[PDB]
Amino acid sequence: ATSTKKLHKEPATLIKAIDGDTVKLMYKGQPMTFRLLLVDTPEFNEKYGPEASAFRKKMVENAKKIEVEFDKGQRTDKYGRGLAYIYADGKMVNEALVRQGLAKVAYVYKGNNTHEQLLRKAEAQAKKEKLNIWS
Amino acid sequence: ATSTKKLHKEPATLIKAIDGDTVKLMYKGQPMTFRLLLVDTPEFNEKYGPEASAFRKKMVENAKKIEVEFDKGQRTDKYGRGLAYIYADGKMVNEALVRQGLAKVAYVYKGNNTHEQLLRKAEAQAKKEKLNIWS
Ligand SMILES: Cc1cn([C@H]2C[C@H](OP(=O)(O)O)[C@@H](COP(=O)(O)O)O2)c(=O)[nH]c1=O
Ligand SMILES: Cc1cn([C@H]2C[C@H](OP(=O)(O)O)[C@@H](COP(=O)(O)O)O2)c(=O)[nH]c1=O
Repeated sequence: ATSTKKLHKEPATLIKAIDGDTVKLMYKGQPMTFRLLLVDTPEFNEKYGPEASAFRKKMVENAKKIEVEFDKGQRTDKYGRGLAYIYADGKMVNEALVRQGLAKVAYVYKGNNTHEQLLRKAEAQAKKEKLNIWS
Repeated sequence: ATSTKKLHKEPATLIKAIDGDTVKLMYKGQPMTFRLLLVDTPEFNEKYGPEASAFRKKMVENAKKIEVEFDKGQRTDKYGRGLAYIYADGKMVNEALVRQGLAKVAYVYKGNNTHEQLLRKAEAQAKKEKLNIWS
């Protein structure tokens, strides 16, 4: 159609999927974006990115109980994301992503590194097993 | 497990699923939430809710080409949602929901009702076939 007297169709596309280490939840009555402490997944458009997103999604959305755990240091990054460890039925999403070789340990800063050694242990095991990013 | 001097876990929940007649898209370079003109699906937690949402998601997310089409009146509602007809490979999502008895024709206001007669014809057939909402 071209008539200026009628309606006009315009293109649209799908919004890009969220990366695996960004976790959006309902917290204290408000939607909130968390960035997982101590980890770095590939972005969705790079190799293992879709796998990291799908793994986080599966863990979080299948959970009976989700919890949020801030560390001792800064609570929010400069982008206004909550900096947390996130748990699904008692299993830490941050640790699981690293154990699966879907994220590397990263962003290890003073005061916000309580679970550092637990995560490095997961990474060493993922690497020993040549999983995903380590393959 | 008990020390109050270390970290604390807090509860969080999933953000509730979007209803079938809300659609989020990338449009002219930005994310935008649309509300489908002329239709009303059940909410996700009511009967046929999940079906309406799955039907829309399948239609939109499998499309080769998605289009949006504003009417002549109000472009956004009071919630900031774009009021549009949405097309998936040339088939209108608004019309299709109604045709399958997953939405009723509603919110029909003079000036934003270009496709009224189309949608009411779809509803009559859905009702005739006793489909879904009409069963
Ligand atoms: C995980 C984490 C990220 N960030 C910041 C560092 C990067 O911002 P800058 O690029 O401006 O330096 C960004 C990486 O997160 P993403 O991997 O989500 O993009 O988030 C922190 O500041 N603290 C943290 O604990
Ligand atoms: C479809 C549509 C809805 N709306 C408003 C009417 C309802 O708001 P109010 O109840 O506050 O009056 C609401 C229904 O949308 P939902 O079915 O998504 O909830 O959106 C419009 O204003 N114009 C429209 O064309």
